[PDB]
Amino acid sequence: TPVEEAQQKTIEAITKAINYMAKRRIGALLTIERDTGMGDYIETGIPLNAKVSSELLINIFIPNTPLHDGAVIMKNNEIAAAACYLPLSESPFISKELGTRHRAAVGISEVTDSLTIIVSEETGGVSVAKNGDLHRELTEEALKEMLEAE
Amino acid sequence: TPVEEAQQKTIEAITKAINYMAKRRIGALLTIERDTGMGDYIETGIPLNAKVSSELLINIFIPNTPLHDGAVIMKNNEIAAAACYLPLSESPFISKELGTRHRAAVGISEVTDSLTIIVSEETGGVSVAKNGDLHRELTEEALKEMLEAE
Ligand SMILES: CC(C)NC(=O)Nc1ccccc1
Ligand SMILES: [Mg+2]
Repeated sequence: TPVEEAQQKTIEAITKAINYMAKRRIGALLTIERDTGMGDYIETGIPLNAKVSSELLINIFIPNTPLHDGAVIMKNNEIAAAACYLPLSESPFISKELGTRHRAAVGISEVTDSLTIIVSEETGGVSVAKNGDLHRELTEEALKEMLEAE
Repeated sequence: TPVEEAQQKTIEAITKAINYMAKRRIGALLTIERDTGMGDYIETGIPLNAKVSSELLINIFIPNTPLHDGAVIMKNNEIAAAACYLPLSESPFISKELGTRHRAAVGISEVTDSLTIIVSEETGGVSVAKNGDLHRELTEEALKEMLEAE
C-alpha cells in the first residue's frame, strides 16, 4: 500500500545515511518519534519539516556545520527538526567508554517510546536506544530489523 | 502582516547564509522562484520541501556532500529542492573566468523571472542573475536591498 511503500522508502533512506556515516565515523543522533509525543524536544531544534532523504540526513550531520550538534527528530515520516536537545541519561549501566551522544539517546529512550539511532564518531559503530537500553555494534541487517519491528 | 514578517525572516535567513558562505569561499547556487513556475527544474533535484533556515542553507552547500552540486530552488518560505539542474546560458556577457554555477544562474534567469544568487568558490564574490543579466561583486547591503525589492 502507499503507506507501506512510504515506510520502506524511509527505512531505506535512513539505513543508507547511517551506512555512509558509519564508514566515515561521522557522529550522528537520529530519534524517531513514536506514540509518546516529543514536541517539547522538537521545539529546541532548528525547524525543518522536511522530506526524508539519505542525502539530507548526511548533509545535516557533516562535522563542524550548523546542524550537526544535537539530534535529528523524525515525526510522521518527515524530519521535524535538527540540532535538538535530548536529555542525558544518568544510567550507571551504559558502557563507560561512550559519551554524551549515546547518553542523550538512552536518556530520551527512558522517558519516551522512541527509537534512537547513534553513530559513534570514535568507531563508526551503530547503536540503537530504546526503553532505556542501548543495543551496540549493530550490523546493517540488525538495524533494518529494528526499524521494521518498530 | 504575517506574510510580510515571514518574507523578512526568509530574507534574513538567506542573507546570513550567503554572507557565511562568501566568507568561507563556499560555492553556492540559490534560485528564488517568482511568478514563473519552476516545477520542471525543482523535479530534477532531491525534494526537501523544508522550512528555510540559514543553517540548512549552509549545510546544503558544504563541499563534497550529497546536496552541494546543483541549485537550491526556493518557493516562497521553503527550500523546495536541492541539487537541481538549471539550463546553462550561452550569453557572451558572462565573464569568461566564471564557471558553471554562474552560467546556470544566468540560464534560468533567461527563461523565468526568478532571482538567483551565486557565491563563487574561487573568490567568495556574490552575484545575482535576473532577466538574463549577471550583477557581480555585490556588497551585503546591495544583496539585501535586491531581495527586499524582489
Ligand atoms: C563500516 C561499518 C561501520 N559499516 C556499516 O555499514 N555499519 C553499519 C552498522 C549498523 C547499521 C548499518 C551499517
Ligand atoms: Mg560592480
